[PDB]
Amino acid sequence: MNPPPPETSNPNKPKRQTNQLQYLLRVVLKTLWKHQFAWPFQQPVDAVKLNLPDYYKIIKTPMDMGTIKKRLENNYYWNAQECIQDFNTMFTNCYIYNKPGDDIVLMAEALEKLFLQKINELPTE
Ligand SMILES: COc1ccccc1S(=O)(=O)Nc1ccc2c3c(cc(N4CCN(C)CC4)nc13)C(=O)N2C
Repeated sequence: MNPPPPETSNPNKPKRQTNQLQYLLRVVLKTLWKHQFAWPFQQPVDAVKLNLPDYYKIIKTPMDMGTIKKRLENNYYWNAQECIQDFNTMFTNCYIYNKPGDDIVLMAEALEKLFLQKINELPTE
């Protein structure tokens, strides 16, 4: 069964638009989005559709690129490090729930290296 998806807007949370956050959306996210391995991560895990009834029994802080994309489109974040922590959560979630060598983990590991490649150098203020 599926918990509610993570929030993509929060009116009591202060918004911010930084050069780095614009970067994370326009180059980092949108390039990762197109990767041949991105598709499992473009939406919250649907534990019913994917027959992963134990996913949200194991994963207590779900995160996906679809959630990150909408948070970025809504200036949900205060700074880029907040966004980068969401990406890191998505990857570590995948490593927690699965085990080394699974196809999904091979996909996450590849995306993580592309992600770490692209955030090595961010714009400045
Ligand atoms: C088996 O399925 C897939 C395998 C590879 C790619 C895509 C699918 S998928 O699109 O069919 N399903 C999934 C989509 C998204 C996820 C998972 C994760 C683990 C996982 N499993 C690992 C194997 N195990 C026997 C079943 C559960 N499957 C999916 C997981 O961390 N994420 C975020």
